[PDB]
Amino acid sequence: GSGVLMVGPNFRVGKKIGCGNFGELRLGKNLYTNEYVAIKLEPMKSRAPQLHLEYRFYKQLGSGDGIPQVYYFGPCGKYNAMVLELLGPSLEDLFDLCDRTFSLKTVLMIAIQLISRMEYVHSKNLIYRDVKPENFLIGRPGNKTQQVIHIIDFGLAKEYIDPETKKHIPYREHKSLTGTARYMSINTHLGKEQSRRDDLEALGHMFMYFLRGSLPWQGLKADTLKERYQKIGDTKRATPIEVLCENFPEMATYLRYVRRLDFFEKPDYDYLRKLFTDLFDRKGYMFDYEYDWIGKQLPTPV
Ligand SMILES: COc1cnc(COc2ccc(F)c(F)c2)cc1-c1cc2c([nH]1)CCNC2=O
Repeated sequence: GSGVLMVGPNFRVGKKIGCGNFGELRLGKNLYTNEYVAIKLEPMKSRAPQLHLEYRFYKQLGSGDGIPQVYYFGPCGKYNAMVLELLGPSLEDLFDLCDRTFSLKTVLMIAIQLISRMEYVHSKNLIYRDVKPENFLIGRPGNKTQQVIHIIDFGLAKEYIDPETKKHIPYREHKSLTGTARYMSINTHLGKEQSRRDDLEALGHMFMYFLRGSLPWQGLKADTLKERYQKIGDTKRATPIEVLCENFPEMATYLRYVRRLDFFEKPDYDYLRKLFTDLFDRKGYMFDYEYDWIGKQLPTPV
């Protein structure tokens, strides 16, 4: 017939964008509004579905600061598709663009926003569980949120507050490891159920990754994922916070605070934000959204 893929009544499906995926993320256009969007695709033949309830997570998160807007969820040929707001490049893309190292001012502007971002997710009874530079995207040049750090991909998310009982999920171990090893909390490595603290510790590992240029357990390889996970975990436990965060006292304080959080414990997000805003003010920085990548040549979907 037409040979063109449509999602819903108005979404024309475009070229696939980004790296990785393998066809799962495509540029799209809302023909009714003449606006571009991002379209996430999942083969209806999938072994491990995630799309539909991620969509539900996007709904639960509702409209929120730094949360991409979701417009549609529906069948598209042999895929299920989720149409959402198109954003800009990820922190990982930007990191490469900035020669794999961010200034403290940039990391703090990022950290302050992400603690709030994670607190928001947590306020909706969800724990993220997929912290990494690739899942944090800036907005688009012009759609006035380009300086806002957004959080995407809630495929590994989980409700940590049982909706009926209204109780925190029970503690338990023997959870299989799947997340990204480089940033995961030490407890995640131990096979323990993840909770709020774990999202915050992963953020800490990522902040240090940005500040140092790399993490000390980063190049560990093994004959089995399980073994790699075990080596990385061993090195994380074997690297003293004071050493990992040398030259960044606030980061060391942030990190050991979260590392010491109890499984059920609500993090003191205000306390964590203040560690960074006080530092920010002390260094004489001004929160003006002028990241290290500002002025560089940024990548694009279109
Ligand atoms: C909110 O959904 C998105 C919205 N906008 C963009 C930006 O697309 C770009 C592509 C190339 C550019 F060079 C670029 F600058 C931007 C990306 C996403 C996105 C969502 C997901 C992923 N990516 C990969 C993993 N799982 C996801 O759920």
